[PDB]
Amino acid sequence: MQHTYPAQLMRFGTAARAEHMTIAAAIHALDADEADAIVMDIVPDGERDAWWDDEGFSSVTLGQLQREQGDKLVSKAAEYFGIACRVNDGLRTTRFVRLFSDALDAKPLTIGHDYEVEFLLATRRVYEPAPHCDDVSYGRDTVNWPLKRSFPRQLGGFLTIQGADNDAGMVMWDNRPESRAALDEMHAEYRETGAIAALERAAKIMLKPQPGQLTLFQSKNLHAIERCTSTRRTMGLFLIHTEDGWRMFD
Amino acid sequence: MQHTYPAQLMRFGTAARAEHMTIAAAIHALDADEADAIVMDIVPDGERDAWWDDEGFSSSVTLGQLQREQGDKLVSKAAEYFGIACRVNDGLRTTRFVRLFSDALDAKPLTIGHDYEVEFLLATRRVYEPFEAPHCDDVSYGRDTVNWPLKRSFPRQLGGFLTIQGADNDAGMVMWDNRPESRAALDEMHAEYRETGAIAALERAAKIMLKPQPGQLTLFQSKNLHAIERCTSTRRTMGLFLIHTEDGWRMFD
Ligand SMILES: O=C(O)CCC(=O)C(=O)O
Ligand SMILES: [Zn+2]
Ligand SMILES: [Zn+2]
Repeated sequence: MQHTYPAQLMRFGTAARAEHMTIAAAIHALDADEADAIVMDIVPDGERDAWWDDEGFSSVTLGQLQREQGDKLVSKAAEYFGIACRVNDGLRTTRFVRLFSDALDAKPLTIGHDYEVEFLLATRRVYEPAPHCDDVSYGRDTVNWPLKRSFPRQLGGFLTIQGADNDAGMVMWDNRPESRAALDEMHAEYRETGAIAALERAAKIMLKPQPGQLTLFQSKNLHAIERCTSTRRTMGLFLIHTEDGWRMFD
Repeated sequence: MQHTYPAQLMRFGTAARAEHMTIAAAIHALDADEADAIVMDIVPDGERDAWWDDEGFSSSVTLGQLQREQGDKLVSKAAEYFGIACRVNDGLRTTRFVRLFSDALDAKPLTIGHDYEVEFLLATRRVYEPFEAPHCDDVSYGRDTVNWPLKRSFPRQLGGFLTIQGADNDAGMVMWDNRPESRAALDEMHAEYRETGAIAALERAAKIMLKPQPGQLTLFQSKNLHAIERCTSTRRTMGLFLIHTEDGWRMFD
């Protein structure tokens, strides 16, 4: 019997809906492709810092691991999976991770047929004063990347703990790059002209997550974090709905 | 003050020297290229079961198994290897076998790529059962040359294994005075003997035949080709490898 929370449901070029729902129901709305992003008021104002100082929080992300090639990919994978082995036991315990493992019966993503080892669960991110999309299969080194299945409804979930003075949010475009190369090419176009031609007439959503707000979104859509004037602290992970169930990783 | 143990020190083509030695002294002589293999009597007849039953072992992918993978299966097996090592090593750290070396040499687990330092697997227990191949061990010998991330060879890399139970056969170890240059050279010797029975270069090479007994620790330069004989009954050993890095002695399996 699960908590229920105010939620704003966003979809490209349609009016933002206001609803009130469980974490489970928001994630299922996303997974059914009935929303592009959903912003929920999760943590009451006097309780935010405790989610950050959660004892279970005591690095290398999948997105960083993905940018690596050749021997460097093998080495950085050793580091990524070695850290995950060290930290996930505590991470499982945090309030943040438990939102998802309670609501979905989610478990850490695992790799290996013969022994199953965990991806990293989640990270706390601090921002101090270019578009990407996240897809578990988008390693730069195609031939060596071992995750080949793309999940169309891959989700990002981040809880904002401390907002910036400028109330710097997140932009998402109705544009879903087909691979890492495709994203590298747009980067190239941005760092050669400053624009991405295709983003011009592309439908878009503006999000302004506040502290205590959990933002859930389809991460395959191109998106960017606005520049902050001030300290921004978030906690984040990603979700894919695999054949064995919901799996978390970051 | 360190225990000394009876030791046989072997060098190719020459009579074995008997010496009582500490673990550090045998390791230093190997690292100095003053011996090819040393066999030491470590654990007396009361106690061999205890070293195996050590709670540090309860409760693996080996580096040599990892080295056999290529491309995406290498990235995958390495996740398994390093993800597993961290579960298993806290216990292994504690085992009297591993302590034998970490006490003697101030050895630590080998780590990779230290911004974060994650551990290699420390060691293994090995059961060999009745079975109707010549290899060498060198941390650099990944089959997939471009993607294997440990590109430095250590010429004094050591293998160390304690025998716990010997086959009825008294199956032991042969080591030749031959050091293959890479994983491909070794792979070609495997192709050669499967098509030929023998290995052209081995009939010119001196060989040391070893028969280590329960309780005995065999330390040797693992870059020399070696092979364990066919066992008639179950044989049990515990093993790891050592390299002497700029930061000190490191242990991995
Ligand atoms: O466990 C043993 O008998 C020795 C195995 C071996 O070949 C090694 O130590 O590399
Ligand atoms: Zn993202
Ligand atoms: Zn060997």
